[PDB]
Amino acid sequence: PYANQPTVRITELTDENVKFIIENTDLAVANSIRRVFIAEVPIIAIDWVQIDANSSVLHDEFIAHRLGLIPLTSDDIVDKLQYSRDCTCEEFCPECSVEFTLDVRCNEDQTRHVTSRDLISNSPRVIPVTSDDILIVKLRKGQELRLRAYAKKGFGKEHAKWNPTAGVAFEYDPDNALRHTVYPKPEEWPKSEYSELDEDESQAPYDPNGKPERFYYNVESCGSLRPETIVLSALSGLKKKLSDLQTQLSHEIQSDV
Amino acid sequence: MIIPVRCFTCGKIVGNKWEAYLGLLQAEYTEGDALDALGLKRYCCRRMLLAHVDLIEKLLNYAPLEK
Amino acid sequence: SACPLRTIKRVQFGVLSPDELKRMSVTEGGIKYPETTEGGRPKLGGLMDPRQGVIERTGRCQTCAGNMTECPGHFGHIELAKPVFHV
Amino acid sequence: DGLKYSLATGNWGDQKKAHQARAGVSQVLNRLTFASTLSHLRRLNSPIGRDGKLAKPRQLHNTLWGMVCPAETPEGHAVGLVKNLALMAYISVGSQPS
Amino acid sequence: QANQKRITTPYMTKYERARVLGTRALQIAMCAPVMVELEGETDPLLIAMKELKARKIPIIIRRYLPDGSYEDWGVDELIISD
Amino acid sequence: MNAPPAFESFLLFEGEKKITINKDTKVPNACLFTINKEDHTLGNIIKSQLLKDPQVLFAGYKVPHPLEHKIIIRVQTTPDYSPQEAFTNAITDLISELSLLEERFRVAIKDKQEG
Amino acid sequence: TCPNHPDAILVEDYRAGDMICPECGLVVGDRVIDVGSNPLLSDGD
Amino acid sequence: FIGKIPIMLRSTYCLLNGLTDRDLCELNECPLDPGGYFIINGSEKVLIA
Amino acid sequence: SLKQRLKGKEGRVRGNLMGKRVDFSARTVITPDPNLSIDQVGVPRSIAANMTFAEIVTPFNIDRLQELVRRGNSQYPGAKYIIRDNGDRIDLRFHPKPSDLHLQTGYKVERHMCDGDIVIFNRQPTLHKMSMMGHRVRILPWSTFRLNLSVTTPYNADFDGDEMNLHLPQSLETRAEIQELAMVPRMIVTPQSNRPVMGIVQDTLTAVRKFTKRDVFLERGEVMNLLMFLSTWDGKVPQPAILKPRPLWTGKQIFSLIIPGHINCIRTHSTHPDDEDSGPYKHISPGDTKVVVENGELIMGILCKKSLGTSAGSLVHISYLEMGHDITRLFYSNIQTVINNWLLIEGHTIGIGDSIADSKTYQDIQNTIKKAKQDVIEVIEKAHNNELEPTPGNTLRQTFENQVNRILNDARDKTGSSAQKSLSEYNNFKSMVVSGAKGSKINISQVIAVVGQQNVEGKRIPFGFKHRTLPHFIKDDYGPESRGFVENSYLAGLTPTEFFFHAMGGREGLIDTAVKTAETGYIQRRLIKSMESVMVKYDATVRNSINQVVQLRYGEDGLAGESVEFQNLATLKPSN
Amino acid sequence: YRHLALLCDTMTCRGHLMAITRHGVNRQDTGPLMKCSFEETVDVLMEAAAHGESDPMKGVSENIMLGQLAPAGTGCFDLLLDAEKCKYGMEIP
Amino acid sequence: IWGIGCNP
Amino acid sequence: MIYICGECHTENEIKSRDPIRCRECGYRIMYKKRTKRLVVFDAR
Amino acid sequence: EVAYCSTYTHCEIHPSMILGVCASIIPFPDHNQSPRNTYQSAMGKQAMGVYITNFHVRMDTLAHVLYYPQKPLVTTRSMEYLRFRELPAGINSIVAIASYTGYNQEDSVIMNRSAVDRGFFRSVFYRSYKEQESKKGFDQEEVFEKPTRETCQGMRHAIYDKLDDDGLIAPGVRVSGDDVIIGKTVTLPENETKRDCSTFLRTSETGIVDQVMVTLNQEGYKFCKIRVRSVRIPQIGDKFASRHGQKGTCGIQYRQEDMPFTCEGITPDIIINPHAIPSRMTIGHLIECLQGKVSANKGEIGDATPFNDAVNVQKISNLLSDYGYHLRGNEVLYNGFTGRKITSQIFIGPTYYQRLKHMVDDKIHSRARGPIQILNRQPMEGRSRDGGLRFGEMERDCQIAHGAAQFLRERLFEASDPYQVHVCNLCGIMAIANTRTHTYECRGCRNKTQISLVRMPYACKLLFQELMSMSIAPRMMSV
RNA sequence: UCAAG
Ligand SMILES: CO[C@@H]1[C@H](O)[C@H](n2cnc3c(=O)nc(N)[nH]c32)O[C@H]1COP(=O)(O)OP(=O)(O)OP(=O)(O)O
Ligand SMILES: [Mg+2]
Ligand SMILES: [Zn+2]
Ligand SMILES: [Zn+2]
Ligand SMILES: [Zn+2]
Ligand SMILES: [Zn+2]
Ligand SMILES: [Zn+2]
Ligand SMILES: [Zn+2]
Repeated sequence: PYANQPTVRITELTDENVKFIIENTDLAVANSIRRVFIAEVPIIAIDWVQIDANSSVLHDEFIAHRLGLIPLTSDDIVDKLQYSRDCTCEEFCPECSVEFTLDVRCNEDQTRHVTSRDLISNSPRVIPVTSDDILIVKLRKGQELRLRAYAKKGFGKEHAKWNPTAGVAFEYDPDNALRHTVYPKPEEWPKSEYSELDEDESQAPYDPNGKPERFYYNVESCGSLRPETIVLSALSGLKKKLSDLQTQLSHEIQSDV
Repeated sequence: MIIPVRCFTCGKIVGNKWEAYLGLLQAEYTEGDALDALGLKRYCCRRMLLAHVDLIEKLLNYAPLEK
Repeated sequence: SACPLRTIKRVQFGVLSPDELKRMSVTEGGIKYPETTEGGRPKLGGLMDPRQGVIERTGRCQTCAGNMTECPGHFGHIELAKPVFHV
Repeated sequence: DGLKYSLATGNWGDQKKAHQARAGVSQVLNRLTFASTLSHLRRLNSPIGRDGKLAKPRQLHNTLWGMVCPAETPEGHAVGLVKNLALMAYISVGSQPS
Repeated sequence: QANQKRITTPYMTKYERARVLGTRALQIAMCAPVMVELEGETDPLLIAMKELKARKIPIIIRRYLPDGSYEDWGVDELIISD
Repeated sequence: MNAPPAFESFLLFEGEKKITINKDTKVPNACLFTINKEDHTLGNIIKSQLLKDPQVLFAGYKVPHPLEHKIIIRVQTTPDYSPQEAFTNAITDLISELSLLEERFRVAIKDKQEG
Repeated sequence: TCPNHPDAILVEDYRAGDMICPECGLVVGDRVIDVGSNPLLSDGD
Repeated sequence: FIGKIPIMLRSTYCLLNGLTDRDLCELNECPLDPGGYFIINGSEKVLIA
Repeated sequence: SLKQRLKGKEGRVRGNLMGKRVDFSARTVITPDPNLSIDQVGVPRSIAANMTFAEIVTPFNIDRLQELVRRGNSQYPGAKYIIRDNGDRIDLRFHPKPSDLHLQTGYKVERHMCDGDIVIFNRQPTLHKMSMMGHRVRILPWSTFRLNLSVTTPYNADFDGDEMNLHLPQSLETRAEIQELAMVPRMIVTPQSNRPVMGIVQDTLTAVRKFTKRDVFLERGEVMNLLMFLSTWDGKVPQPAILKPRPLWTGKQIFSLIIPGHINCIRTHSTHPDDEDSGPYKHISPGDTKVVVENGELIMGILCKKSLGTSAGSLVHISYLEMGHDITRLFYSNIQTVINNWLLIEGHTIGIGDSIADSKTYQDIQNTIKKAKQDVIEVIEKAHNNELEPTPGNTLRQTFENQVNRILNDARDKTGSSAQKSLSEYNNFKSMVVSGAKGSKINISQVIAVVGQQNVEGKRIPFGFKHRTLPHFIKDDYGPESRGFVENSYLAGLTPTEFFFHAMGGREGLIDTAVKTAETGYIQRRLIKSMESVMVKYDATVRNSINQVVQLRYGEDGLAGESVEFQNLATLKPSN
Repeated sequence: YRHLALLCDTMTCRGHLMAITRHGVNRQDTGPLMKCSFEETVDVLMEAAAHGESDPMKGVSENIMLGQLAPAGTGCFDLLLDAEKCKYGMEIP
Repeated sequence: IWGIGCNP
Repeated sequence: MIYICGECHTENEIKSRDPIRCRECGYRIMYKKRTKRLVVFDAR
Repeated sequence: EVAYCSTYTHCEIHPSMILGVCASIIPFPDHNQSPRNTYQSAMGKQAMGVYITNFHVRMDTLAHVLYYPQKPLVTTRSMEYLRFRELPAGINSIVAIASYTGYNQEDSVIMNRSAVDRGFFRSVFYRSYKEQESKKGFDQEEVFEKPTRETCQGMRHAIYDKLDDDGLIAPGVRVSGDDVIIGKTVTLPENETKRDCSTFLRTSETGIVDQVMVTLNQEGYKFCKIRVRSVRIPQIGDKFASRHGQKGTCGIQYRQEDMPFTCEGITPDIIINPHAIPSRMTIGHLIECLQGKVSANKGEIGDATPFNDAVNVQKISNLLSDYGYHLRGNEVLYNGFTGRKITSQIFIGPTYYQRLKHMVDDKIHSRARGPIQILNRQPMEGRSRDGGLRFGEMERDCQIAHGAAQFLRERLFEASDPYQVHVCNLCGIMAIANTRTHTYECRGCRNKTQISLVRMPYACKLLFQELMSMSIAPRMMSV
């Protein structure tokens, strides 16, 4: 009646990708970790825009949306930052937000490409993943865009702008042995990259005793967080959710009795 | 009208890759080769760059409302 | 309001008597004036008679204090010089 | 004023006389999509009344091969009574017979 | 009619049940006394349903025969259609 | 116009209890836990860990409606065991598993880099 | 003309179409907006 | 002077006839606009055949 | 003119008296919601806030209504107005004096519509009585009306832009009328055909067929999750059908818990072999057909449209006839919830792999078409030689068309049968056709084998040009391709001429739909007007308004149409 | 069969085949307002006025027009209060 | 679209 | 009360009940300038 | 060949040219059922996209422009001449044909909420309001100015703070429903000061002013056009359709975590019910998904000309087999909620989906004690006028069949047009009645005692009075 | 007049 002891092997580790294999774990835990990658890893992204002048062809809310989708480096400052709801100060302060300011005007005849590099942050740690560049808008001569934006901490359950990952690849039982998916014609299906079978055999023989284990992961990052940091923060955040549940449950249990 | 940041299906930033894609096409790369070189691997991401129509240049052809 | 509430149990249909039309109509002497406006707005003995119905959503018709809701309207009569077949 | 009135109202005739006027001509151009604009410009309207439910004018005819789109017709009370030209179809402008 | 020689159905019709429950509920909403003890029931319609189950609704149904006569069946006398 | 705000999915509004424990009258030693402002993430882990316990006879989770944000978890335990005890022990076990996984993932990171 | 408020300006309303006393909210006039409903050329014809 | 005839857009007698796409842009008219419609009383009307 | 005003539709007589625009009514797009019960409807919050139901203040409910008054219009569970004893209406939006907010018995607070408020739900056209049913209100946080999928069949509504009308009764008397006469559970069975109106539909039907197969075995946790969505569960886990080696429940075992009470029913699956009943294995059915439910437990059988659909003797019909309307409502909802949560584990799909068939089957279809074209050629040559003999009562042209159509139809059906033989068990077209959720054998045949003959006005494609169908064909060509036979399937793709002929056939279908709507509407209105006042009097005679006796007893036996059932006399047929 | 038989009985009740049309339905001696709701309208009203016809007000449509409770179901009977039963029982409020 | 006895 | 001009894009202040004509171009199609008050846009 | 015709005199340039403009955008038209091509021809006219490149200059009522139009991945050759690539209307979407949660049943569609957040099928709605300062009246002048409650005897309690001095709201100001876009005042002749003549925003527009223009119209009076912009994020009521006649609303929106995911991590943007395909027989949709997968992997836009004979399903399947996927396009999916593999393999591929103009926000209406008509004193008609829904004659027949006489009475009398009249007992004709004076008298009888109150719909009173004006006497007698 | 069922 106790938790299984999981293990991890990291097959690949790059700047934008982490491949790891979690073994001796339940399927529910592995899928929940995959889910927390997507929806519950906090990141800093723009959520407040005040546009002073917008002569571009794109309307103001278009520019606001594009700005929000721009990833911002949140490697270490996101843990320090507090949610805007938690902060005592009214609206936004340096402890609860990061201020970005953008001023661009096209006076040259050539079209001016407003890029993420033109976004200027008051805090050095949070930068728009620049150290090409994301194109916010293109400006004709005589067109000007000036705006002021504040970035808040949040996770992807609120909005996809706070989604740390690009694509989380989750796969278990690479050669179908628990028969969780029943192929009508086993031969036609392409073999998995993790499959251990020889070319002749399409599926592994059915194992009734076996249960899902040795889950394979591939986490890719947008550059907002280090791909290792996404996994570590997801594990820590899920642990925090469970601990909060335990505290509230203890309160209810004691109060009822 | 303009290349979308963050490919819809997965979320990979694809807004920085439009000008590079056009330049690779000018370099006589095939569209598939350009997509491979840019690092777009999943067909969801390749859809974004391959099927994008850049209307913002046509919109920029018009003179500005205020000079 | 003092009148008791009743539900119609029989509807009797008949041709209106000309004498009954004369008695029932609030307008007396008929509609003598084609114009609807006299004294500026109201034309007595005209098409828009204050006694016939409430006008302008704020006035009260002469016959009753309708206030544009209570008054059901009141009929008027035109005395044709020579009789005309009803179609 | 005569030309402007007939275009604006959609009634083909004079202002005083609407008895011989034909309604339904000169509709406002649809600008929901470029396809809608193009199809509105290339449109045919059969004069048969919509109220009549006789089905002969509505059915697709063999002679509409290549002249009128077989698929594009409004569905409802005007099935087959409004038609769209095919892509290559060209209506004749007219010439003298001399 | 006389109380004897009642020819209508002993069972309460569905329309009678609907109108009796609605009318009794409207009366209960207007602070009419409730025959049945309520077990924390505040909605008037539910209290009317409880009364109907207990057959304590103080309404007598007058059923008009097509010949013009009427037969007065009390709600208690009628067998509930349920 | 009737769209709910995005923060409503995870933020408890004032006066809302994260966990409410209501016993089940139908069967002995069964309790029905209602978790507010939570989704399949927490529910599936808790149900799985409960199912691993030999003394837990029944364990399941249900989202009553996807548009609303609530989890209902039914736990039935054998006599000499309490459903609330099983819930607490499940949470402790999940926390232990996650902590061990964090330590081993950090070690793997350190080994992969410069090694 | 709110009966309890001598010389009270009644605010017009568009939702139900009535004039309402702003200090007490009494509806004076129930549905008295309804719909609420060339003079230059020639004259009356 | 005997009156005024409405002009269908981009026909031979319209101002937009024989104009390069840059010139159409300078007049704030789309190069891809098909034409074939009258602007009567400020609204574009199409004569259904 | 006065006569013009009164006479026409939308005049005073009909457009303003028989029907009229009404207050307390709302309309918006409808979208699905499997989680809502049959009687529940999901109302948006704005619609719920605008619509108000006046509540009389009683000593019982004075506190609750006082809280609602305090909340006001802005907060959603609030009160828009207060109606005093004098009839004075205090709009709470504009500032009411704190004295005005105080409530006493007899005041009427107009609260916003809340969960559990009975409403009437309508979809035009209102063809039958089931098109207006009383629904309980559940407020959900989006701007579309949400109704359960089973309730779509009475309304004839699908969620492709449809809309429905919501009417809120404003009095306790009319609310009770709706509650006890027109609620959805009360109108499960129609008196028109003494069949249930509503049945399991779409994903739930397709998945109930798969769930009830002999193959389906469920492990412990899956059974836990499925039982979680069963509302009437006793809390006791059924003993697994396979105790060892590993405890494994069966789909029928779980569905038996859904079945209400103790219901006995015997039905046959769609694929039931005809010879099975006579031969051995009649009771131990080899194909797991012959659905039998004993003591409310599914002993055997694969559920399908026949067992759980809208037909006489269905499991739902027997539930309504035996258990009652409330338990049947729970039955519908529980089937949907449990089966839809199992479908997450199993899943359903449609792909090109379903349309494609084996190479041998394609060759067989091609050979059938080849020999059919040869037979049509032989008939044509016989007609040209005048060897053909006219069928009695028919001209030679008519009999030639008859014989050619017979040959083409036989080839079409044979190719369709070959395609249907090719289908595997895993084929999803076959899953949906066998379950009865959607599609037909004809659609499979057209998808895989042969689209078929295109007929317009009951004949092959006519000679629109002079003596030829299209300019591409030769004059006086009565062959199969020329006159409209589409040899290719949809998957294979139609040749251009076949595309045009197929367009002609589809146009005929569209025109028929458009015409039938109007003509049927007129017929229905005339029937209703002729028979509107006829009713069963307390003499149980059926009399009109004039009191003339139409029938001495209703239906000649004085019984209602919903309670009756099909039965066999069993004394009539046997010999002496 | 009940629904078919009822239509057949209404059409053949009078002894002459009554078509479900304006002619057959309106010729039957129903109330003038009920005839007015179906097709002919104003002409029916004019004829009824000429001959001094009286509307019995027993029809459903006639009662619907005047806003009264219809004689249909839930309107067939008239409920009366039972004083003796009101006295009996526990009058808690 | 099927045959003469079926549908168009 | 500053109107931008369509033809020459030069702001001209126009008083109430004054003809709508841009000085320096004569064009009669004016646009009102963007308001000074600022609107918060959620990037969402 | 085997001799059929040896006297051909002309040849077709290409058979696909029989189709028109709207039917030419359909990919693989020959693989669909004919009514479905007909339906797509109508649906394509209602799709959203950039209608014209000069849309910023144009001030049109009801203009919708999509944020990120994309050209089809599977396109017809004849689309190039239609300029569909230049001005596309729709977005290629990863579509899974599966039954996930039952919210895609019937024709509804499950959409990815994370994709919607990233800009998927987002649009802008521009509405233009025109007003003209008319001085044509002899003593009436409709001057543009900001109305003042004290100065103007006629006014409304909606917000007037937005209006500037000119009476026109400045661009960039948010406007909620029932706000004053334009303020206009008609000088009132003093027969013996001001009847308000402002224009008010359509309810629930909730937009930001984009452009405000002041000109002189054809008549020479001052003309003002105001364009209001409203972004429209897709909701669970909006209507989405493919190019193969499959239309449906959005059943529900699931986030990327909840949506089913492939092993690569690709989650469908749109999930459509498998039950739509078989009855409708739109196989062109399936072939378009297969060709779209092949095109996205290969990097070349797929060719879907109607009649090709060089493009077959088998060839597309082999091409897809080269790129590492199942040849028929099926993919193994994992359940988002639990992570278990779905036993059936779901058919996933990119498909061009369109967004139609019909949206739930424009189609939602609720009425409760609103304004009434003048002639009938019945509720108004239409969403703009806060009109109630009509309780038609078919509806009343249904209610009669129910036996719900009192609900029928409420709906047809009490909810719509309640009214009271006074009728003489001696003669059925209505009688004059002064409630305030408390004197009730009947003309023609010289009788005051015998008068009875009758409750009837106002429409019935109007009917009886119109009968009386035709000399018919509808004598309603209580006896 | 044009769409929505
Ligand atoms: C199924 O029947 C309905 C109803 O009868 C109602 N309805 C629709 N139009 C009318 C009309 O003009 N007049 C009247 N009286 N009723 C009307 O609509 C019918 C079907 O029409 P459709 O055949 O287009 O439905 P798809 O099969 O097309 O559904 P997809 O796959 O798009 O969701
Ligand atoms: Mg539909
Ligand atoms: Zn702060
Ligand atoms: Zn991607
Ligand atoms: Zn009066
Ligand atoms: Zn007051
Ligand atoms: Zn200028
Ligand atoms: Zn009198």
